[PDB]
Amino acid sequence: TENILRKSDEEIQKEITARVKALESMLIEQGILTTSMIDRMAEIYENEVGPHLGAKVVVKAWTDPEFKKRLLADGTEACKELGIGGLQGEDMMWVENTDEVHHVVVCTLCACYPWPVLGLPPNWFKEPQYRSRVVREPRQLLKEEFGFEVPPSKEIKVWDSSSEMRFVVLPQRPAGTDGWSEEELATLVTRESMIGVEPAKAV
Amino acid sequence: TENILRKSDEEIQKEITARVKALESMLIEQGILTTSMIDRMAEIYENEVGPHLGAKVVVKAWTDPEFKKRLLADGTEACKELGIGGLQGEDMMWVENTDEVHHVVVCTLCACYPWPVLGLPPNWFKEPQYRSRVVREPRQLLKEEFGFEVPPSKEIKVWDSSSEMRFVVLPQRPAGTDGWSEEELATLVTRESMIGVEPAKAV
Amino acid sequence: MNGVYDVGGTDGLGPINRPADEPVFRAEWEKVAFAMFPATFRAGFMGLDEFRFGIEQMNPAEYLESPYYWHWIRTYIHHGVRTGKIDLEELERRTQYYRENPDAPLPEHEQKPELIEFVNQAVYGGLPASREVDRPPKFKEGDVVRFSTASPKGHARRARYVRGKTGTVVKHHGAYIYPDTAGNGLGECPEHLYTVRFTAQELWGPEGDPNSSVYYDCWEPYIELVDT
Amino acid sequence: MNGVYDVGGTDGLGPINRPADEPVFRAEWEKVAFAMFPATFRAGFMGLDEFRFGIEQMNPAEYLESPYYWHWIRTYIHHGVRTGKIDLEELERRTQYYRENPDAPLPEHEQKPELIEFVNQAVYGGLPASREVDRPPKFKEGDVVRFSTASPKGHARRARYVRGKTGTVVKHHGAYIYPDTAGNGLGECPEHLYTVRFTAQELWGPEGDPNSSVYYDCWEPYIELVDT
Repeated sequence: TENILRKSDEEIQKEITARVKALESMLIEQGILTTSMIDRMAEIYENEVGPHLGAKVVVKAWTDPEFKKRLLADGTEACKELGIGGLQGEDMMWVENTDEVHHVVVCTLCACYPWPVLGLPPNWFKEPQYRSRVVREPRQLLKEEFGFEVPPSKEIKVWDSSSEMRFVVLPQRPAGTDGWSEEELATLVTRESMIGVEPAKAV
Repeated sequence: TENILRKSDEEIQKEITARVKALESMLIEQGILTTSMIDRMAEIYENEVGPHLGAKVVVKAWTDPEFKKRLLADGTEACKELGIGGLQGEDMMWVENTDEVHHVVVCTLCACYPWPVLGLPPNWFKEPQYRSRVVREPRQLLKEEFGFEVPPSKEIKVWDSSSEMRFVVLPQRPAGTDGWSEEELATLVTRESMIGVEPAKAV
Repeated sequence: MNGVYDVGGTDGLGPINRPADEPVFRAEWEKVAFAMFPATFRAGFMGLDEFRFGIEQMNPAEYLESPYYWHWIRTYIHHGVRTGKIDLEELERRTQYYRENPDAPLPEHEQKPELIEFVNQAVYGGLPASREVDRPPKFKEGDVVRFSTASPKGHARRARYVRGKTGTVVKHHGAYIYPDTAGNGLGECPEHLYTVRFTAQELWGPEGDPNSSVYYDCWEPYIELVDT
Repeated sequence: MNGVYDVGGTDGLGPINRPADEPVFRAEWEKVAFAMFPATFRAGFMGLDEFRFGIEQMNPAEYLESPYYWHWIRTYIHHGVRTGKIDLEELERRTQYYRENPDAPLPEHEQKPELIEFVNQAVYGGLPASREVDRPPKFKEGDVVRFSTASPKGHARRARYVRGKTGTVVKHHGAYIYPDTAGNGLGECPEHLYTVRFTAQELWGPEGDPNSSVYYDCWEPYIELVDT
């Protein structure tokens, strides 16, 4: 929104940069931070951990009802079967979209998010507009923001992750995908669909 | 507080000025606003209506128990006796500080204030720091901000004026003022003392 | 609405900034913003409740740190465009003119005695909000009441720290203009007004002072009976 | 605390800004702020709950409109000074150096394999917060519970929109690090954790959807029994 008090995005970024570099130099001189330590964290979450990991679970549950049971009973343990887990998904609870229930996930208090299956959250998930409104007007918010129309008779359950428990939506498998390979089905699974803000891709 | 996002006070004032002048020019061309209309509003609240008006009521109640009764029963009517009243004090309720009760006044939702006896509020009364804290920690707030120590055993009643009713504190008359003239007593009555944030002046 | 302006009970806003003294108007522009209130009121831009709602729809970071009277400018523009009395593109073009020509003159205009008459009448007579109603008050002093949990998106005076809380009626004041209709363009629809007392422990849990109370004004539909 | 960060149910924050796509890290400084988390954690600047509390004490207007990872920088500095590990005057002097010499080199330093070992271990093994306790859970699925009305000034996970509200326990999760002690430097003091379901009409009054519910995680002391 417009704030007549607010510097330019350029002036903001330039100030932040000098401040981070100054703080970085002090932590370097303390011995607690290195360049290689910064690269490795950034490589992990740019190219290693991402929502492709979550899609693999989803298409496994879509195609393996016994795995789907184990996923919904203990999400951390089930994801461990595929070599998926770790920081910020140490406690995962997966919740299944049905014909009667739609699930959407938020962290109203900060920005918590299941890193091992979705990677770092997009900026809109961390910001005050989504976080403030989704607990209050989920049905209107899904239609206006994401064009996702949930019929008035279907229940919407909003999960506000206030603890270290991490909620992840298991989206409903799209109609018309009978017999699809796991690879082919994964193309339909999106970050948005495992947050609850969109269904899986159609067709 | 520091906000790395915030322009200079100079850059802010210069932008506000251009915007107000532009808006002013449009309202002038509409016929609804004039220079003399701006001067008159500003003269009234710079030099005509001010907290000196409230002090006159206070010293009247301090020295006239029957007036004090009428003030506490209907504040608008009582102030009308002294030729005091009007915009933003059309409904005044005066509340008496005692040995057992201390009163403090706030408008948590905006900035409402009894103009006909106090004039326009100081900036600290309109701002978020006073408004947010006084309803929550009045005793700590009066000591830290105003050096005003209310003993733990004395009750503090905070009046959040959410309606057009305007609350004004009647401060306790300072000890040592027996037989003082009304003029002399008024020197002890302050804006702060009729908000509840300070007692009347000592000595 | 549940806007940031509803700051009662908020933490972390910082210490009170209070100069040892300060002028009524800190700059010429402030006199202007101030005098623009009676001017837009008489022209039908808005009333008191509507005025407050415009400020409540401000960007929250700007509201929190801008000069107070800048809030007034925002609400003026809000209702100017709302009613169609203020054309934004013109306004923006003129702002850039006065950015670049800060000493340019204002439009030529005639002085209007009725606008002084208006000012004086309003300052000394007031704009009283009390109204007469055909219905008697529902409640009375000593009644234990509970504050509504409704969370309207439009204007109302339902501070979030009092909702769903229980207090005792302290005084009935008569009937007054009702913010929840007035502030939303829906007329006065006057309602009885009461002060209600809430203990700090009712408000803040164990973190409240055990010897302190908050007094809050409630229009009749805000409160329902607990005990008579 | 009752800080602005606790935004659930707030109105007037504006529409969601959502580019059609965006990179993980929008600028080099963001990679740095990010990697500084494991670095200060291992050095004992703070833990997870304490980290979040530093962000919660930010100036509210800045919090609301600054880049996300700038929040992280603030909390780093917060606990750096808190523990005495960060000398502010040095930090300010160096900031002005890098303002004026943005391409100057960083301090010479040796690479440390144990810090890579640390990173990898934390990313793939995690930092699990679950704990074992000698006490059994107080509550169980189907229990109707009421959320505490306490309003602590320190860190806790007591969103203001759920306080004093009634819901049904949905699942007990085991015992976990307790924010209200951990975030305030007072140790793990683990407590049983439960999800609790609150209908939207319980939360928002009549303005709530009649076919919608909010699920919220509560540590045992947050909730007391209404019905078993």
